[PDB]
Amino acid sequence: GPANKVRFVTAASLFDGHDASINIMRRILQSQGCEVIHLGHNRSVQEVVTAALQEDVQGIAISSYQGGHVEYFKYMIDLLREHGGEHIQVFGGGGGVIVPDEIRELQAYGVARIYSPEDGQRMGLAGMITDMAQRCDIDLTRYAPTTLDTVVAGDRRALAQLITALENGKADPELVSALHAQAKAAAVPVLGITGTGGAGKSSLTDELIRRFRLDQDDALSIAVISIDPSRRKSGGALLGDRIRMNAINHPNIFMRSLATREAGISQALPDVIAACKAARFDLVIVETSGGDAAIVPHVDLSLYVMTPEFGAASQLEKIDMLDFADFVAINKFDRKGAQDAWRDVAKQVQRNREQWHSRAEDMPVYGTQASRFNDDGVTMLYQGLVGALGARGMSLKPGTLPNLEGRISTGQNVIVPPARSRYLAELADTVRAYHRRVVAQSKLARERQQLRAAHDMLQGAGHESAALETLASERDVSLGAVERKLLAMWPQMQQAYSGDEYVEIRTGLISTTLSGTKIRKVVLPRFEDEGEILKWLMRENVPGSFPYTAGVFAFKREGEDPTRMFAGEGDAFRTNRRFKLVSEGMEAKRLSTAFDSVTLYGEDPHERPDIYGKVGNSGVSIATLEDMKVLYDGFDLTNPSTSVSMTINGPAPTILAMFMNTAIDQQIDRFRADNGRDPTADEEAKIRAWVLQNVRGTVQADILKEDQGQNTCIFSTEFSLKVMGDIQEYFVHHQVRNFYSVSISGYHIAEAGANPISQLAFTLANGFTYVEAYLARGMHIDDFAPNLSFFFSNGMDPEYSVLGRVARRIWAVTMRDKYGANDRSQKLKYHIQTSGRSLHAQEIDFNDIRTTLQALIAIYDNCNSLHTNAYDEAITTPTAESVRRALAIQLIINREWGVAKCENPNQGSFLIEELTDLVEEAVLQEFERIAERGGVLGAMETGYQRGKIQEESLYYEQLKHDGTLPIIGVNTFRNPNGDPRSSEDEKQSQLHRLTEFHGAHQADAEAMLARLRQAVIDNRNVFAVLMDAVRVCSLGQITHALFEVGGQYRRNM
Ligand SMILES: CCCC(=O)SCCNC(=O)CCNC(=O)[C@H](O)C(C)(C)COP(=O)(O)OP(=O)(O)OC[C@H]1O[C@@H](n2cnc3c(N)ncnc32)[C@H](O)[C@@H]1OP(=O)(O)O
Repeated sequence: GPANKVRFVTAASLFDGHDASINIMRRILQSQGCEVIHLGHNRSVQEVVTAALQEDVQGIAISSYQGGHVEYFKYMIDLLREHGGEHIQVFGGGGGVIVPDEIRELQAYGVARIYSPEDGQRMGLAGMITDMAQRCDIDLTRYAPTTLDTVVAGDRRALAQLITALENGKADPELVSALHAQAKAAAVPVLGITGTGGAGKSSLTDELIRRFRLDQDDALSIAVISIDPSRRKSGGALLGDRIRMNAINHPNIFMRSLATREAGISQALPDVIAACKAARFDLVIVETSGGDAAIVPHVDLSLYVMTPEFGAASQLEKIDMLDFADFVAINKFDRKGAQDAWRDVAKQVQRNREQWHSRAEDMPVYGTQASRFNDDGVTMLYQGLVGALGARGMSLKPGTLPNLEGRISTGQNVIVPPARSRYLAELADTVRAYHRRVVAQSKLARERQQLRAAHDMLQGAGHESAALETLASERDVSLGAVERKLLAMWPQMQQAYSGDEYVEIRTGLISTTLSGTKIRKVVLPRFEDEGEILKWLMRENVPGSFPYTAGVFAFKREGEDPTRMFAGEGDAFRTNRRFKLVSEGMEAKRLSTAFDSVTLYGEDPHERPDIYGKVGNSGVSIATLEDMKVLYDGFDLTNPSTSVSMTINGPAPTILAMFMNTAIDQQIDRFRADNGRDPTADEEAKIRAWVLQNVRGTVQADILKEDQGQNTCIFSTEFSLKVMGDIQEYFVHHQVRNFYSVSISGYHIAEAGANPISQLAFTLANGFTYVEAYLARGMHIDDFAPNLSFFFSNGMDPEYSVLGRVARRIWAVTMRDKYGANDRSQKLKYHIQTSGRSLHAQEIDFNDIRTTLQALIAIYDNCNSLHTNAYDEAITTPTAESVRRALAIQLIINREWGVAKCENPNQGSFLIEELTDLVEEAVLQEFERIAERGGVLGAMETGYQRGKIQEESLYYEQLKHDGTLPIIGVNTFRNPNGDPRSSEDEKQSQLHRLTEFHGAHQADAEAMLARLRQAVIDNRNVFAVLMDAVRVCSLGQITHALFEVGGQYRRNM
């Protein structure tokens, strides 16, 4: 532990989701005795600086892995000098993105240190943190004011420094007494908010502060004192209440996180409060963790916060806080037994107050749900607090908020009903039951054949025993209806695949080799045993037949390969050229779009250094519908041989609306060109409706994965799911049957370290959650199931070879048995991308070897779409030459490779069938573990997924570093000889195209945006409005509109 109390503010830069490294740095800082105010990811400079200034820290640690770091730090250094924080030292992350010329530049600008990857290897990760902590080991109490004149005047930076003095007991004794004297005469209300651990203390507080801002039109000056007993023996702590605060980013709001001993509230808080009271605030809010009623004698009003899980009704007779609390908030009122929790608590408070002459429903016990946007429950609690604070001497304007009455929150958008909690377990039983039938029916089919076989052998010998036939006849009825038809069609099935054509229409079955050998596309088994035949027909039928283990289609398509390559760079014009380069000479126009971090967060490009640096870098910059049209110019989106994939999650409904309008306008253009006249009202509507049906493509939009470790979500999970459903409803209404609403991904999960079994199980579980959610909404299974794309990562692990086939069978069986859906719904279609986790910077030429083997098993196992990574993936975005080597891997396997001429080469293999069985079972067991945690959503409350992933990640690293798990070129066979974005004009282009778009729709802008908000308030279809909104509004405008009526995502520690 250092001399002074070293405080830090840590965060990831704006639009930066790579918050994996900064969460490691804040651990080492914490362990070395530093109080860390962690801000999480996606933090603007204006945010980080405001935090640093209010907390009054010695140092700031910022990680930047999305680029644009130079403009970012320059902004922060500038903004810190302007608002009295030049003594605060800014540090750069361990990102190897920043070249030496930029490190030297920024350090010369004002940045304390930027640690090069060279410094990482030399000093060590703990070494860099130790250096950074020692630099910030300075006393900040000397910068504190000596007169209250500054603080009382309204200076918040002076207040922040004054507190640093008061907290360290280095303030003048005469100054302190004069401070309390000022506070006593100030007469300002102090609300205390205490509660049990993990009850939503900060979440509810933030929402309550938001209530204050909305109700009083940001007229109130609120100071927030967060108290966390994390301060260990080393002196280090973690102050993570600020990360959950979204409504504090405003000049009238001030927040200070205090780290107190885990044993003993020190005599510092009543001073800190007095300081805020003297700073002429309107209201001081003080919150604590796990409830400790050591805050009661220091506040005017106390608020006990709890969850419905309090145990038996007798436990409430032990809680001292229920005897003092002026208000009680039962937060997370969406949980089970919340209703009974309310009556138990309300009765207990009535008993404690001995108010038998009152109604239990009148008690200050509120059922709140801070997680739900604009929750009336929270508002009801707020209405109560105001009346209490108002009577206790506080000036308040008449409220603008709906002054509704009641005590409990009025329900919520129930995603997965508690009755369907065990849905994953039910599916596990569904599959296992199918297998037990396979075993039983197989034995029946075997015996039936054995009897009639032995019966015929007796007639050839002479003596006959018809008693054998009596037993065989019993087997005929014992065998199921579908099982019997399977064996019946088997000889006929063999004749079909026997010929050279699959005879109406015909299809080639045989590809003749260079030697003259005939290679059958689909090779059928040669089993004599009818038990084996039935067993095979039920467990792994031919491609295109239930359970579609070897594929969902009969034969691989001649027109389109599974090839679909990831692209996206600079502005729409540049990517449009890269799209043509990849699909050069191919009838199969299969595009895969990647957006820049600015677009991925639903923002418009802007001059501000925060955003400007990010524009165009690492993905195409798409801000308006015009940009979208340029992106796919020339390409016929409605053409049957053209599918367009696009990677977007948060802003997915808006981007999809743009893509739809683009595809529609392409045909309106093609009509005005072919006829020379614009289509009439009836002609246009006929065209528009046709486009929606026949348009092919896929948008990712996996929201549940964004809270699984990616951390790139901008909207509240509940809101996104509502709009997600709005899209899926829209697809149904207009018969959009060629577009996939959500590409349920598991790639990001795998990159995080998850082994194949975990990746597959979680992804399927997530997919099943989306299914359960839509069913609870009221959609039919055959309406949304055929619109479900999947996304997996292929690594080197054995389980990857049988991943796709397992995913297909688990889906096909459950969809037919559990949900009773049609054939089109039982067919799981997925996209496989080779693993980037297996691609290393050490010996990059080896990566093509790994990417080949992964591509092979993907193609072997009849994947629906394949992306191949470049050999220099660990260093930069795929270059021009390097994207050809990636594309050649697919071309060589599909065209040159002989075994690939056969479309079911996996089938029959003893290894494949065993691995298929093993992996399938392992997934089912994982389904069960998640089910007994409340389903996927319930498990995410515990952070079960994120936890397991982080575990398996470290187990991989524990073996890779050790040498147990060999990696060629990395931990073995190391090389003796080998020791070791976006044009400025393009950024200006996007800015000009934006302001040009904005001026062109200035009249219809606000009108459309207001309509969009009202559609959320009136609980209408959001996507339906977006289909009109994107034609007069930009991405940023639409996103910001929804922020006001859908709320922003709240960060998790
Ligand atoms: C670090 C960041 C990494 C990332 O995020 S990368 C993610 C990017 N996303 C992707 O690469 C893939 C996107 N998803 C997709 O392309 C699709 O969802 C999918 C299902 C994988 C592929 O779709 P498509 O290739 O267009 O084909 P499809 O399965 O939708 O079906 C099209 C219709 O055409 C027909 N068809 C195509 N191939 C056939 C065949 N072999 N046999 C018989 N019929 C066939 C068929 O009619 C089918 O429609 P339907 O099955 O009758 O409803």
